[PDB]
Amino acid sequence: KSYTTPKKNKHKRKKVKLAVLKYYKVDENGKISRLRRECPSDECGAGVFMASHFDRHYCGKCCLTYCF
RNA sequence: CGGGAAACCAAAGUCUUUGGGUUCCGGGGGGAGUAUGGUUGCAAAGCUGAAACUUAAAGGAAUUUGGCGAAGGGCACCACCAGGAGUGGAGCCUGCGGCUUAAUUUGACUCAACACGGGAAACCUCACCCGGCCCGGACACGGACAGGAUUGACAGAUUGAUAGCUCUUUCUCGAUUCCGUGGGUGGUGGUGCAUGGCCGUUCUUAGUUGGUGGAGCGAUUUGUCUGGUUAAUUCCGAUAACGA
RNA sequence: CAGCCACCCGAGAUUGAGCAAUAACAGGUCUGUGAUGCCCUUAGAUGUCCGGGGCUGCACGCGCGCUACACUGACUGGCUCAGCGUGUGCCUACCCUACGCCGGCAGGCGCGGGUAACCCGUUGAACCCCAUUCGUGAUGGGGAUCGGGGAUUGCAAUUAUUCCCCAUGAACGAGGAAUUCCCAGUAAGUGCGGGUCAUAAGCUUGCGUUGAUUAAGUCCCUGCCCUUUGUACACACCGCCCGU
Ligand SMILES: [Zn+2]
Repeated sequence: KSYTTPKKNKHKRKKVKLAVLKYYKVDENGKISRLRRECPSDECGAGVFMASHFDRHYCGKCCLTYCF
């Protein structure tokens, strides 16, 4: 029920639509162009990408941060 | 002998196998030996004496535990005598009550609670408190679908932590899930005055019970006792009791 | 008669302990359990989990225990005698120690033994015995309180976990009313094992050494059991029942 102390809500992940639009760029030619840097770790595959931050990228379940 | 409901009775006997003669007197218990009327008396008060109403009991005899401010016995170093060590007085450890505390968690209060719960706890113990995350809400019904129902986290504000528990920021797991209702699980939450089991105490004292038979209409009683002995209802013995 | 006492012979002419009848307590345990009825909670938890704290906090009152008040003694050396036991784990990592060095000390590294009458271990235990110092003085009694330093256990010792070394040296002069336990290897003075245990016993249960004074009785006190008697009680005296 409603207690005296406030409670922060859980991390409700907002649904993002048409994410498959935002992975590759499509031109008149059939050659694709990836928009994200690829993770070279052997735990994940070659189809996964990295996170899109504003300073540096971030891998998936590998949780490895690579600088420049 | 006989009789009675039995205590008991040579009369309370000679009584359904009722009948010797003759006076007074009682028909559940209260109201009530009261009111009125008469009568007797100096007075107090004696004699005769109802009804209305109310109740399903009031009473008599007698056996077993019960309870005595009744009597008589027996046993016990958790009772005493004669003694030994002592405790209670001093300091320390432990437990309980009280005060105090955000909390100082709780049960047990004469034997039969207080170094007890196998309780000598720094953290787990923990059942108590200040605080924050994980779900360990199974399974069904109805909303959302592989285009995503969510878990897993990094320069920086942040408790407490590099628990991403949040907020800047999105690849990662793919139908294993999120949401409302039934329902389910977990609970050192409450009730031992609902219990089961276990244990303690009366009691570790020496006390219980049938079979046959005797007595009484019967409940019931003797056996299980006046006495002697023993740690002992342990034996002996007097004895309608023998055998267990 | 049941049996009792003393004596001779003979190891013992009463060694100790386990279970312990019918019936009953509103005795204790829902905090031993996945034994459990009902009730409460269940996502923002009364479950679970983590960090830290508190069960230990003190004007005070009570019960089990330990050390003492000393010369029947304290201190310092030497002599010499035991028995129950225990000892390397499913989860699991905490086993018992001989032997040679370092250090006054607790403790530190290697060489080993034992899955056990094999190794610790002939468990060289304490009390006791012998010889000096001390001399009735709150004193070499008593060791509370406390300061500094050094080690082990563990992630963490502060509200000293514990141990060791040096200082500190209070109360206490055999204790009021009251009260506990005990008849022979008994009480008592002493030590050693087991449980608790990561470090650990002023507690409990066992083992062993030295080892007595008094009693072979009673119902006075404290309780229990039984017989006789009385009952207007049978919810049983916490009973029944009279009157304004
Ligand atoms: Zn990767």
